[PDB]
Amino acid sequence: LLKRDPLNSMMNIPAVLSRFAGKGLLLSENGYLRWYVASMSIGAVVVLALLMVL
Amino acid sequence: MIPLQHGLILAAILFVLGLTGLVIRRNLLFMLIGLEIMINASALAFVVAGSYWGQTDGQVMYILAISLAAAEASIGLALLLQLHRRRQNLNIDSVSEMRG
Amino acid sequence: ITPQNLIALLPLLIVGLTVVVVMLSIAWRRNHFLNATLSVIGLNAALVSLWFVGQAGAMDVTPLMRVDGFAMLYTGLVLLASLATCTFAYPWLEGYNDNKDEFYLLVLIAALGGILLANANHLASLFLGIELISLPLFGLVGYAFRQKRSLEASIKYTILSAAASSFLLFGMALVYAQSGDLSFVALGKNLGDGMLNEPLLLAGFGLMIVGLGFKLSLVPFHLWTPDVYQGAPAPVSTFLATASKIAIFGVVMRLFLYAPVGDSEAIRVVLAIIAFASIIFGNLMALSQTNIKRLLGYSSISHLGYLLVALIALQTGEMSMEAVGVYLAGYLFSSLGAFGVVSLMSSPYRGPDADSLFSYRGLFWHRPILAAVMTVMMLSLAGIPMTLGFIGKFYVLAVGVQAHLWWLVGAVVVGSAIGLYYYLRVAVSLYLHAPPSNWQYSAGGIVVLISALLVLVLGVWPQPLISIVRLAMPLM
Amino acid sequence: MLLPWLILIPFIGGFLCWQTERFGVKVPRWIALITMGLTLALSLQLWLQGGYSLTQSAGIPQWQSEFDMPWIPRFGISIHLAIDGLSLLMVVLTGLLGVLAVLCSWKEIEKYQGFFHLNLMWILGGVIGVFLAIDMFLFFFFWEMMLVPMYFLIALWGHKASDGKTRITAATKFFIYTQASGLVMLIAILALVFVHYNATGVWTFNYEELLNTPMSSGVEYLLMLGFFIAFAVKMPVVPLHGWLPDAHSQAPTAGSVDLAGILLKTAAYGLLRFSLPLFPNASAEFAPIAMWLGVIGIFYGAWMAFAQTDIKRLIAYTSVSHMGFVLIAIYTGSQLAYQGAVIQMIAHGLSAAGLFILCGQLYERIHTRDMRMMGGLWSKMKWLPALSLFFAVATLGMPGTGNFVGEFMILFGSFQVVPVITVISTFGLVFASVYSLAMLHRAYFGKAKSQIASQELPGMSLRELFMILLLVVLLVLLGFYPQPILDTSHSAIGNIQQWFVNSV
Ligand SMILES: CCCCCCCCCCCCCCCCCC(=O)OC[C@H](COP(=O)(O)OCCN)OC(=O)CCCCCCCCCCCCCCCCC
Ligand SMILES: CCCCCCCCCCCCCCCCCC(=O)OC[C@H](COP(=O)(O)OCCN)OC(=O)CCCCCCCCCCCCCCCCC
Ligand SMILES: CCCCCCCCCCCCCCCCCC(=O)OC[C@H](COP(=O)(O)OCCN)OC(=O)CCCCCCCCCCCCCCCCC
Ligand SMILES: CCCCCCCCCCCCCCCCCCCC
Repeated sequence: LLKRDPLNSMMNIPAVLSRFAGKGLLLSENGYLRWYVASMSIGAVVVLALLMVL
Repeated sequence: MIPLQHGLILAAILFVLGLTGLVIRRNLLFMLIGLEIMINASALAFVVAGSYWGQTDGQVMYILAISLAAAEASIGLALLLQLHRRRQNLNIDSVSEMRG
Repeated sequence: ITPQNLIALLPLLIVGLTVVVVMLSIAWRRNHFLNATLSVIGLNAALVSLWFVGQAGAMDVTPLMRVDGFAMLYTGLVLLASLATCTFAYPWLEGYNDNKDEFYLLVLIAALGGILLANANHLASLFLGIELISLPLFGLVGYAFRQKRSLEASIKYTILSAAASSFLLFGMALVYAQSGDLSFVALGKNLGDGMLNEPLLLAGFGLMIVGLGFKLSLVPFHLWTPDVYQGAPAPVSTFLATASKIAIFGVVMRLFLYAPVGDSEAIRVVLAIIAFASIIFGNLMALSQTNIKRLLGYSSISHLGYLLVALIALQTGEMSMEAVGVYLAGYLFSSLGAFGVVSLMSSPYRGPDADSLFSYRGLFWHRPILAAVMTVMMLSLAGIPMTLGFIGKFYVLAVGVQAHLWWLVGAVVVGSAIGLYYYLRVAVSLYLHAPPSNWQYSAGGIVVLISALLVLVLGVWPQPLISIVRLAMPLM
Repeated sequence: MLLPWLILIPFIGGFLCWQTERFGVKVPRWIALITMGLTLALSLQLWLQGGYSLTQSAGIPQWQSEFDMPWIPRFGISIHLAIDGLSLLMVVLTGLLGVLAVLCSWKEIEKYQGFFHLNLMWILGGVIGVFLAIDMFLFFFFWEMMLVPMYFLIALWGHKASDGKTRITAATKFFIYTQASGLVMLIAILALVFVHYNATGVWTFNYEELLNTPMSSGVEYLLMLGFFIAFAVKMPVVPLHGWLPDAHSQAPTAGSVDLAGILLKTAAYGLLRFSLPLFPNASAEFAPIAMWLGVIGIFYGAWMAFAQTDIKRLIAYTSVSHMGFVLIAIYTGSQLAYQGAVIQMIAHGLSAAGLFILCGQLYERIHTRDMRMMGGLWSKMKWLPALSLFFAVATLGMPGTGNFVGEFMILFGSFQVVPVITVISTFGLVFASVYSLAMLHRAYFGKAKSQIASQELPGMSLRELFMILLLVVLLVLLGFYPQPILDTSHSAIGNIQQWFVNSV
């Protein structure tokens, strides 16, 4: 039951999570200038709202 | 007699209109037009702020803003001419080769 | 206006006179060698004249400008970045069939804007310095406009930087509407008794944060960075990543230092979220990158996140300014060497049609010393000890521990581990197996070798850099 | 005075090994042997002139030697070296293992052998620097600068039969584990320095001044936990162990890298020298967790060792089980168990060095590590199966070898402190016997299970045979006469024990 070293796999889990998160984040780098402007305006909205709620 | 808030709100309205025109348009020319709208709105806000305090600094910042607007309009229209020369269309979605 | 104030202005005057002289020399004849030499002579002269400005002292040359050792340190970093850019640009521009001389004029004018941002003490001077480093970068990013990727990067950077300039200008206008004074020290003066967090002041600072965080590649204003870095010419990528980031973060450092609204808790929390997201996202997006330009763009996002962590601890700590100075020296040398190795392997410019892929795999077996420099900078940007990048990481961790910024400290550790993965992947790919000849290319190799030796020496022995950064003090 | 040269001699020797690469391909091995022998003989000289057996516990700090030179005075950082009995035993072990590592890679005649020697001596000098530094930043600096040469030789000089992607993956896993844990330790160091500066008002990274740091209960726990996470990645403590079998399997074929970097136990030294005196109350509360992690390490490493078909992975998991014993020993607070842990560290270094050298030789002769492809090797080899039998007999803790002295002195002290954990650990010794006999039966006994095991194999060279026999003689002498080793480290162990039990 232990021959595959389960503790090593459970400690290897954060590497899998990092690879999945990086692959998911790289989808936003689609190369569209209009989406880049849209993301700038979205970030402006988020920053302004965060500054207003404190 | 004129509120400062009304001038600031008018500048904000023009700024968000320019931002909307920048985002929704696929043609690069209308993107440059929206950029001109946003920078003119910012210059108008500076004029309103300078006129409220009775200072020359608002008009000076207006002069600096329109100097920037002239330079950016020149450079952007040069780039648009280059795009129309190379690709024969002004679709900004086709200029999307670099990604990842 | 005093003549001692004229002595405080010498970097600005020397760079402007170099601009005029190089322009007139181009008007006489188009000589790449002579105009490039005149440009590097003017930049070297301004770097030398920083000593005379240091002997002049420290004073407020205008309601706009203020010069102290803080400003001279930032001026020196910007001038060194510009000199390295010109040195890398000459073997690059040797292959450029169009006019090779406008490059140096734009580089010099951008260095002038960097100097203004180094010395800026005023919203007008900050706006002017931002635009003066931006518009020549519009020209330089698309200097090879016939190349498809360079034209794409030029259009992207021009549109997005015009939008960010509009955001920054609108925020400045709202701040001036509240305050009635464009001086840095008066941004929050008319408030008091706990009424520091005025909503219009905070929203104006938020729009300025949007513009400057675009300029600093901070998440979520960061998506332009890999595309613009990949599409731009490699010396232009070097100049952007070093000079633009250093000058704008220096002026942001100064703005948050003297503005009384810099002690606002809301801006601190927003900048903490931005720094956290920048570190994590920039490290995570560079995991699976086979292109060194995009990888270095994501790396720049993470390193500016670390710098922002040092920025948040400004008011609570005391060693925050020194931390920013030491980190910026290490980052300048590291990014200079990295993008310089990329530049000399991308030199000469092969044309608008041929690919400009780096192909770092197996670099040691045909070009070994540059491979050694490249892996030294990979270790330095990873923050590994024996490198000055570690010394900067140690300073950032010290100011995060002293200010009890535990979330940002944990972000630094986790993003450091992810960075270790991708940086070590690049550094070991340099020594795997893969399937110039003038003195200017040798000068570029000299520049990257010198920067690598400096980062190694100040990794093992960091005390001189610490002492000379501590020598710089502002007019508090 | 002679400790700065103790760190500097390996660095200069590796630098000259790289520099005189132009004079020949077989040149740098002699330079490597010269500098490792010089470090070893200098350590033996300082041992012989130390007079540790006539030293009485007079509190902490108490060094045989110390040296301070200001390096970063802005933070109060200095090159601060020191040595006493325990650290001297560790550096003598480091010198002996470095000499064995140089002798192990003797026939590696490659174009870039000089750079491999430079990396090896950077590793050895870094291990010695960790063992000698008493400035916290400087100790952390050596702790992390051991990493880069080890990464580069695992990734580039590693096990050639496996693909380069596997070696790169193992190297990156090892680097990420140890460097992330080192950064956590750096965070703990910085927080401790800042807490002392807030309490008093002076910048210092000196270990002797940070000892008297008034902290609340819970901050001390967090500092101890950061130190323990670093020292538990490098110990290895489960579940932070898997880098160790993947790094051993992808280590270079000769076996020198196993000796130089891994088989020196700097994490146990760090727990004894830094975790217990700086945070004694926090270590006292943490002791049951560390003891049960040690028990889990013993049995899990034994079961993992039995399950392997690769010999090198089996030996790596054996190391995991033995260090579980050591981890139980360190947190007992018992002088007898501490001395047993010192003996166990030295005996584990010698025995695992012998096992890894013999496994590298066996792989050289049979070109496979798979135990289902070998059998009946007692009738095919002249010296290797019997020496492997000796080192597997020492591995299970047979009396007459130093491993028995270490394990049973640990168990005597632990039974004086924690009886149930001691009982479970002795059944772990039964498990050790089981996996050692399993490896002996699968490798050298029975019938040949393939074609390479049916052929007579060449006998070992005289250099490898003599270094294996030197390890055998040292292990037997440790088992039958461990008294000089105990008298060497009695004062330092006594001072650490007294500081640990007189503060709780
Ligand atoms: C993912 C990898 C990285 C690890 C995670 C990142 C680090 C996490 C650290 C969490 C720290 C939580 C602190 C909670 C209280 C903070 C506010 C407070 O009340 O502080 C009290 C005290 C300041 O008051 P003072 O009068 O100075 O007290 C002197 C006594 N020390 O404060 C102090 O005196 C200073 C307290 C410092 C505490 C130690 C911080 C570092 C500890 C080592 C690393 C974290 C633990 C190990 C790793 C966990 C698992 C990853
Ligand atoms: C016991 C708990 C308490 C103590 C905690 C101590 C924490 C520090 C010490 C332990 C660190 C554990 C790190 C585990 C992952 C190590 C890296 C690794 O395994 O990399 C290998 C893998 C690449 O190999 P492969 O599977 O072949 O992938 C092909 C790639 N296309 O790589 C990849 O696939 C990508 C790797 C990305 C970078 C590594 C992951 C970093 C994640 C954050 C680490 C910091 C700690 C966070 C908390 C961990 C859990 C407690
Ligand atoms: C992509 C992957 C990465 C991202 C996902 C994974 C998560 C990464 C982050 C993990 C770490 C999270 C933060 C851990 C530290 C929390 C600190 C904290 O809450 O401290 C509270 C308190 C502070 O002390 P306090 O009591 O306030 O002191 C003043 C008066 N005494 O503290 C105390 O009083 C002491 C509390 C001690 C217990 C808390 C720390 C647990 C650490 C767990 C790991 C280590 C476990 C032990 C070793 C295992 C084997 C190696
Ligand atoms: C830790 C600080 C930096 C240390 C130096 C890092 C490496 C620099 C380059 C030195 C020369 C490298 C030569 C590599 C040869 C590889 C041969 C492989 C053969 C299989």
